[PDB]
Amino acid sequence: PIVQMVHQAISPRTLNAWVKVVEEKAFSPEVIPMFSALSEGATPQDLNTMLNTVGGHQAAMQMLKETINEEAAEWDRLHPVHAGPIAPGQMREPRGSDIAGTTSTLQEQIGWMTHNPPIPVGEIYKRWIILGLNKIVRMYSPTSILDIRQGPKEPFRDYVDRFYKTLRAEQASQEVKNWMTETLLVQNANPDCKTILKALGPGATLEEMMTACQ
Amino acid sequence: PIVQMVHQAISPRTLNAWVKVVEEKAFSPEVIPMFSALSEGATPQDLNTMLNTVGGHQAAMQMLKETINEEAAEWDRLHPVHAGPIAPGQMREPRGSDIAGTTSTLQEQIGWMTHNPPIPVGEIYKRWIILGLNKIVRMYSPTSILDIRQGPKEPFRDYVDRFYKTLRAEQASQEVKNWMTETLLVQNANPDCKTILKALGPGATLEEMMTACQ
Amino acid sequence: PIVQMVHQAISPRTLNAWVKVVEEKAFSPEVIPMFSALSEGATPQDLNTMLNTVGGHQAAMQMLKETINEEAAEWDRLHPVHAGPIAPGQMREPRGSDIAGTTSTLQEQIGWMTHNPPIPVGEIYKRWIILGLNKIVRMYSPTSILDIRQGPKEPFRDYVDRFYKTLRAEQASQEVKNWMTETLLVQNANPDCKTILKALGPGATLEEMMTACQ
Amino acid sequence: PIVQMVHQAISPRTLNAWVKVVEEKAFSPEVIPMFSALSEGATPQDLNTMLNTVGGHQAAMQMLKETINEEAAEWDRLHPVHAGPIAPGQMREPRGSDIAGTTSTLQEQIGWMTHNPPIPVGEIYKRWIILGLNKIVRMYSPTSILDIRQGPKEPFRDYVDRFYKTLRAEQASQEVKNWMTETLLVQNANPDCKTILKALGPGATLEEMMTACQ
Amino acid sequence: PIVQMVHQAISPRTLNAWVKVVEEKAFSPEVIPMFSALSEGATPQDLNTMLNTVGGHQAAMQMLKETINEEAAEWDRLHPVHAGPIAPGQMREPRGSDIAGTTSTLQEQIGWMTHNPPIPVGEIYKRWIILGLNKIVRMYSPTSILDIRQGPKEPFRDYVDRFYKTLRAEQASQEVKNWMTETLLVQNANPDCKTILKALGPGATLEEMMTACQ
Amino acid sequence: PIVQMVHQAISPRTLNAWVKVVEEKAFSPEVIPMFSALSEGATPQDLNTMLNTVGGHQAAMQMLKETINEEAAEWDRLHPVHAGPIAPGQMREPRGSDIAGTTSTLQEQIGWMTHNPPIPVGEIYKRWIILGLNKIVRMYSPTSILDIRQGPKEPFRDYVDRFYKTLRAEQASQEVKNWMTETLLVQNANPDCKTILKALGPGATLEEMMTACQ
Amino acid sequence: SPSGVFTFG
Amino acid sequence: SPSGVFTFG
Amino acid sequence: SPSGVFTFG
Amino acid sequence: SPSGVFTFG
Amino acid sequence: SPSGVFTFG
Amino acid sequence: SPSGVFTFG
Ligand SMILES: [Cl-]
Ligand SMILES: [Cl-]
Ligand SMILES: [Cl-]
Ligand SMILES: [Cl-]
Ligand SMILES: [Cl-]
Ligand SMILES: [Cl-]
Ligand SMILES: [Cl-]
Ligand SMILES: [Cl-]
Ligand SMILES: [Cl-]
Ligand SMILES: [Cl-]
Ligand SMILES: [Cl-]
Ligand SMILES: [Cl-]
Repeated sequence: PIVQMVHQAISPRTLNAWVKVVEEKAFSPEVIPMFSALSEGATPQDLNTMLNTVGGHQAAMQMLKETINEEAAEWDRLHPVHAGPIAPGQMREPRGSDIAGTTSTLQEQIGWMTHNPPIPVGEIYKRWIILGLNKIVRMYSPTSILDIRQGPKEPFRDYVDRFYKTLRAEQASQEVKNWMTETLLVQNANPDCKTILKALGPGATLEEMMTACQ
Repeated sequence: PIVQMVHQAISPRTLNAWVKVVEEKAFSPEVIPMFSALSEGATPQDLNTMLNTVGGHQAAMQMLKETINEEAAEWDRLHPVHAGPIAPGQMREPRGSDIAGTTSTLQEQIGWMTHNPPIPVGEIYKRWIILGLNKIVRMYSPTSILDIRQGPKEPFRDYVDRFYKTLRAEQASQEVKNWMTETLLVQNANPDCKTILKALGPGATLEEMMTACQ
Repeated sequence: PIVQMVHQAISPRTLNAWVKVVEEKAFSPEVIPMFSALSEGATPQDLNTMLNTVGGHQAAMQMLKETINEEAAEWDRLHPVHAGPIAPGQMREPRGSDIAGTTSTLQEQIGWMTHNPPIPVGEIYKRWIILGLNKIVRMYSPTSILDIRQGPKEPFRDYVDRFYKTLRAEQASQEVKNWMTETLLVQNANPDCKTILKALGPGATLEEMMTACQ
Repeated sequence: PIVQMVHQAISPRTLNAWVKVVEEKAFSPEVIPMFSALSEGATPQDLNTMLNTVGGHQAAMQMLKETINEEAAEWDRLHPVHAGPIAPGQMREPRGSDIAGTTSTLQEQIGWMTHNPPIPVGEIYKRWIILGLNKIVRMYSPTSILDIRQGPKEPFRDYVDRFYKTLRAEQASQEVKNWMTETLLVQNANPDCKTILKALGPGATLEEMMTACQ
Repeated sequence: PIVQMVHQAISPRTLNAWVKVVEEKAFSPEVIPMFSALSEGATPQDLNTMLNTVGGHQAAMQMLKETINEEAAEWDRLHPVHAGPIAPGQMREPRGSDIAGTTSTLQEQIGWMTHNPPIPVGEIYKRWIILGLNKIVRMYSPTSILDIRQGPKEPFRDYVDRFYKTLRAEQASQEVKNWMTETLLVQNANPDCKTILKALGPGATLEEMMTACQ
Repeated sequence: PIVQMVHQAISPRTLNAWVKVVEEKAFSPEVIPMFSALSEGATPQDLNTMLNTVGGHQAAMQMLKETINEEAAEWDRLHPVHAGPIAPGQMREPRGSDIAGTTSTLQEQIGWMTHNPPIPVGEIYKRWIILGLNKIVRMYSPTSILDIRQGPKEPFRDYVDRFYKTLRAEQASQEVKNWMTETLLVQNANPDCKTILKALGPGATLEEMMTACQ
Repeated sequence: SPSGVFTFG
Repeated sequence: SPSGVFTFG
Repeated sequence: SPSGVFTFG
Repeated sequence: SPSGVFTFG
Repeated sequence: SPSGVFTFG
Repeated sequence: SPSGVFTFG
């Protein structure tokens, strides 16, 4: 990565940390923040390093490759190239392949990221990767929010835990999530807690609901 | 974080440390100082990083989200925005969403924290988070201070350990805690130790009590 | 801490190290040097961080709180406050609560420790804490030096190990420790080794005694 | 390695990391990126250090030695040496043996890498090594892409995982890989999923295929 | 410690390393180099830190205390103190207690070690400690070099291993060690190897002896 | 060590790494590169530190001591000393004992290594040590290259692994190793693979041989 | 398209 | 509102 | 010759 | 009051 | 004398 | 007095 600006190699325990995360948590939602946390200020070379070091899960890595290709082609479409020799006091504009680091050298990425004004190629590639990881996490969710129903002997806290776990997995827009929380959460509770939640009212906070069905 | 001022990424073993703390201790009181200790000088991006990397416990994380939203709306209420173009030698004032890092870039947070005079957005967001964690820890306490009573075969030291454990969990004000220590601690001891503590007097220190019922 | 002067956050493995020490060794004597070793140059905020992250043992932590309060009130008694506006080229004198870090900001502690001449608030608070830890370690010792007697089949080396273990636990003054070494050590040995130690003389070193009863 | 330019020794946990990777993953594809990730900015001395510390697998290490020798002889062929005393303000051009570090000192490699303009001997030797590792990984693959066929009870995701695992192992050119994906993947699926994939069309993405046979 | 000159605190894993060494190896010879290796450039405060953090073995730690006291009194005898106010451009000369760090502040030790010309108090105290550790290691050796005899079925290499293990434990002068190697090693071998070693000659190297009795 | 030039102490995990290597791998060939990798830029004091911290194997450590003594005496023979007072702007030339660090201070080694022009005492002592380790590794090899023969049911890859393992152990000159590879490898293969290797030809690469007997 | 899993980020 | 769990902080 | 295993690199 | 456990410190 | 175990070094 | 355990140091 490049930290405040000096450039360092990706540390061993960052690599081992990312490999261990992929091995342990597979494609749980929290894998995506951890990824983002293990790659702050990272160049495209570091991002490709993290992705290439993943063993197995080659179907998801192939889907991620396809997503990266789509985002690259879209970038090249929105940024047409202009012919002409590069001036001695300037540097070329990156293509879609240069953002991914496939056709760009390390010092070209450094020169892009440290220039005034800056061209944040690492963060662009990073948000492309995070898009692909979003598609993977959403696809690999085994459950649907419609099937999360509270058991007759189940405490309210565990039911809410399952509900917001699946909800985080589905990655719907905040309005749709608002509707699922406002309707399904109270709707799919067990009879007693459901009655109490109905008595609480439409605009109750989650804290009031949990302490009410406690 | 930003240490003396240079900016660094959140280290891998800080992440792994926080994840291990959440996995092991769940929402024990000491989780909150550890959190504060793992996030000194942290930007909002680092705080959101720590929160997002929590797997499971999504009910508590949702309550924490609600608390953060409330504190943000209150901040925006106490700080009304003024229209006008930002001067070349100044920078905009953050909203409630900028403190949480949802609508603020990393370099905007850095520019807020390193400016003269400083705007400590990381510590504001941090104290909001700590508020929410306080509500979570208080709610998840299984015991009440009224139910901590010394057994007939129980040594005094273990009884005091349980008592101040629950007391730390309840998070009442220092005056109420003073009353609970002054009344309940001696009140709920076993007959013999209770008599000895009565004979000690009203203004005895905890050391004198423990060495008296030793 | 503040090292040569730059200020850094308390490292993760320092925290984990202190937590592991408290979990493993409980309140053995060596816990106090380790504590001192894990908190060199530490600000009051770092010391309170280490203390707050202790789970369980809340009786000892409460006793430590009482000791810290006593030392703070004594400090405030010996240092009366003087009213008046703080000059632009000076800074206020800390109270007892500021030494403990309860009512002092981080940059106030840094400004106290780095000023010329220096006000070592971290070391004052540190020696208060070490006082409280001394009271805790002394109270939690299960043995007394009077009960350490050499067995008939016991080698001399193990007997000396037990003896100086309890001796280190009791924390008596060096003169009283000198008397316990000069009288009890030879007094409480088994008949044969006791006779040999009597034949050695009053001013023999521990090395000569161990190699004599070897 | 040499990072931004200062020169440091190869760290212990980088060594231990590489040894553990060779012990665990043997010659899986992901071993090559990990290698590249554990040797960024590394001098030839560091690369030879990583290779020499490998215990066992001496057949593969011998093949790697042969590949390195071939690439060195080719380099010396494309770069003929010119006789003449080295000027006081210049430095000699490296031979094939100097790139591998066998006949070049450490400060000669540093002087080659830090000079203006730079001679990247570490990256040349590194790409030679990566060539040899490519030959080793390709040779040690136990499977062929023609034998990866979906079972009657096998989910589509696992079949794709096996398929792209072997595909990554074979290291064929991107056009040949494109043909294998376009023909064999749909061709070798079980009857039902095969029919569905035929109905999808020739230009479907992997995501659409996996969500179709889900 | 103080490294090239900046002063740092003793690191956590240095402490944990020393504690683990004392727990594992007890008082084997190699404990002394490890100690010396874990305390390079260390101030007296760091040395006392390492010694104080040792749990158990209080007999050996007491002997070490006695040795340190003797060396301190000898130092004070060879360096008599001279009365007079300390000049503004000078600093006082340390006593025996200041070398051990018992009556000297941290910045006094730093001022002693960084002054021109330097007063190496850390290395003086360090060699005193190493003296005491030498007495402890020599005393705690269970074997004598006279009792190391080669078995009839024992290979020569293991016999030499035992022999030089005990030899390293005894810590005799190099001339006495030379005599023990020249006489006892060949003397105490089993009949066959003894005859072969006699046939080799008086001035054979250990390599020739081991490859002869191989 | 001394890295680019600043001097640091030998790190704890470098020590622990070297001790673990000696415990695990004993005197396998790869122990020597690891040693060299754990001691880059190391002063003689660091090298002696690594050697002294080895527990057990005292026969090999004694042989290593003898080799170091021989190389030292040879160095002193090739570099006769000249009497005369050391000039204020110069420094003395090291003897054989100064290279090993037995009679040279730390700052004398630093002054030797950082001087212009440099005197690389650490690398001289290092290559002496590596010589002794070469003699030890060669002596401790249990096998001979003449006894490595392919079994009737044994795959070719394992046979080559054994062969080049023993070959690396013997440490013969590159010409003798070339003859052993050219003659013994094909000579000692099982009948079928032997016939195929004969049919391949005299100048086949190892890759062609392994893929031929695959 | 998916909105992401960053609840607080 | 809760007062926190920082006993010494 | 082999093309490598760097899928994204 | 206790004298501490620092035997050498 | 032995040639060493550095195959690539 | 003992000579130490530093064989090479
Ligand atoms: Cl509940
Ligand atoms: Cl569920
Ligand atoms: Cl008690
Ligand atoms: Cl309880
Ligand atoms: Cl004994
Ligand atoms: Cl006892
Ligand atoms: Cl599937
Ligand atoms: Cl397969
Ligand atoms: Cl032998
Ligand atoms: Cl023995
Ligand atoms: Cl084979
Ligand atoms: Cl073999």
